[PDB]
Amino acid sequence: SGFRKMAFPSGKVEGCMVQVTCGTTTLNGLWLDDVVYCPRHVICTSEDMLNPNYEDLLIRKSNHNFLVQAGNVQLRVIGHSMQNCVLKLKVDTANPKTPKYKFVRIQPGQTFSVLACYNGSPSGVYQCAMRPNFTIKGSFLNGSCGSVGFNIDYDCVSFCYMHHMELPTGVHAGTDLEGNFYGPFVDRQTAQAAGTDTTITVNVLAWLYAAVINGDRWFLNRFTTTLNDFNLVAMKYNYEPLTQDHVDILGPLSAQTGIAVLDMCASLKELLQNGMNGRTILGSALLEDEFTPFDVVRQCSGVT
Amino acid sequence: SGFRKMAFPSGKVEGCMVQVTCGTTTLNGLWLDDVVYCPRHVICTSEDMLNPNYEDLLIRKSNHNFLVQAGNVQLRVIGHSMQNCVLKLKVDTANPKTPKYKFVRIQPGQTFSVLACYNGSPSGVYQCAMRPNFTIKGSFLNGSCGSVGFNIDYDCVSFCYMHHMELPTGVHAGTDLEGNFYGPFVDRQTAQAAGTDTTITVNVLAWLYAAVINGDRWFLNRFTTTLNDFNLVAMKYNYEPLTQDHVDILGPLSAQTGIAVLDMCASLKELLQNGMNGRTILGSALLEDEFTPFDVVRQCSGVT
Ligand SMILES: CS(=O)(=O)c1ccc(N2CCNCC2)cc1
Ligand SMILES: CS(=O)(=O)c1ccc(N2CCNCC2)cc1
Repeated sequence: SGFRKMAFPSGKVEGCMVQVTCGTTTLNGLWLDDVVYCPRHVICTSEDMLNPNYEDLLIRKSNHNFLVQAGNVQLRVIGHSMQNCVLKLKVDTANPKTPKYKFVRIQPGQTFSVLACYNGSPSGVYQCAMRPNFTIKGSFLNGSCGSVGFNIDYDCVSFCYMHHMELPTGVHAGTDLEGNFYGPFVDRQTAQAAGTDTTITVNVLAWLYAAVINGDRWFLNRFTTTLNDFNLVAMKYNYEPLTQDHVDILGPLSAQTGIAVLDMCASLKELLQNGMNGRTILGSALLEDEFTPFDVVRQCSGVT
Repeated sequence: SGFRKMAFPSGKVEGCMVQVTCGTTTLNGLWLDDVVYCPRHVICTSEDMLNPNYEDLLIRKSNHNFLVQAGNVQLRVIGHSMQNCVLKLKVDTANPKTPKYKFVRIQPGQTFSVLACYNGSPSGVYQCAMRPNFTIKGSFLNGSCGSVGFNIDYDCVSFCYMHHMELPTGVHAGTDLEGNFYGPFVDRQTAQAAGTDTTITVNVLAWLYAAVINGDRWFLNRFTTTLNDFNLVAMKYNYEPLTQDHVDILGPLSAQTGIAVLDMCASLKELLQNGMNGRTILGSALLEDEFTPFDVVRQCSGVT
């Protein structure tokens, strides 16, 4: 028993991290097969970031200007290309530690682990969620660009995020591994304000199910609600609307606990309206939304 | 910027996890050099756990009764011995993935990462603290025994914990890698109640410093206090007493932020007396105590 914010074991991704330097900029790259992926802003100086023309800046770069180092050994760059906001550096050596992998573009509400790196060296691993406004609340200092987000299914790593930017509000923006930003963000140092950071309702309900499974049951009430009634309260509290797809996804947690999804919605509704009253749920004084229903099932069953 | 509960990259420890089976029990082992370390309760049936005599149970076991599997390959056991509450299984093959390592016994308040494993397979990584009552609040299902806690200093892994027990209250107990339990706990299925789970004051202060560095400054007040005055309030709120050693340890955070340690103590004192008033600090509605001052410095500087 016990319920923790857990990240995937990072070993498979650690074997892919490399350091990429272009001029005076050093950031992280992801080495899979004979390609190194990194943010295209590696070619920008701090000055260029204010209004960069990436195609024009890239013309002044040749293969030998991209310095790729894996551990303390240099990789030979034999090609380079820009795909959206990522650069793909073809190297002459396939990464011997390349795991089975996929590139996936996640939806808001989905969680993933981030391996924060500096100079191609992993420093830490944490668990995140793609917010409904397409930002992530990460922990990234200068030099962390190119650090990646991923999920693991047994032995296959699905890479879903690459770190690019920090908005003026301290929240983070990045791309999938095809170089397309999540949300409306651009790799330019300009006014980019995030939209409403709503709460991921289906994730909160999943976490309330985890709480019940782990013994924290004080919040369970004698009420029920409907999807429409619940959603009126959810809109008022800046919670994402709950759909029948979400109810279907919570089905196994409902079955395991014997608590109908709409009953849990009514408990959540009273928690929103009454507050926690100084109490905690799974050691938290607020409603946690960075566990998906899949995460709750995985952690509560022990998927390796 | 941004501040996350971060675990160390788990790769170096993943390469050490093996599956140990003795009779009908399968749990995790840690393979370092030619020794596999695992909880000695691997020799117990669920019935034996009620009142086990480990020396007597171990007499009925031979080297060939301990089945050690690393990946899908079997290791040959050429010796076995009991050291406190851990079994050391000598194998004929040194782990080729053995990192540089130390065995350390941590003090309460110290944090570490746990690589939760099942059947010798890593399922997740999370960050923990040794509580002042010598329990840990982990996430461990049946089959997780033998999962380990560690800290990494560049390339050296300091193993500090091995999971053994879950108390009837759902909190966890375990040993250092010499087999000595943290706290008064024993590897027997009997009434073992934990003492007071007090808050790790020096860790809360470190985290308030992290909050200031990351822009969350609402809680800073116009007051100061003394160690003795602060400690009177800390005792009342079940917080650990703050010592001059703790003040010394917070010195670099005080220097970086320009906020004297005793001033931060006065802010913490008002947070204890007034509460959060529905506000959050670093996305938390309660005062976080599972970041040491060292962790705050490491995360805020980018140590890899
Ligand atoms: C606006 S920001 O803080 O997200 C940001 C600003 C600058 C950069 N650099 C790219 C690498 N070359 C140096 C400049 C990257 C991100
Ligand atoms: C009291 S408890 O839940 O912490 C616990 C109970 C039993 C066990 N087993 C050891 C391995 N063999 C089967 C029994 C381990 C821990």
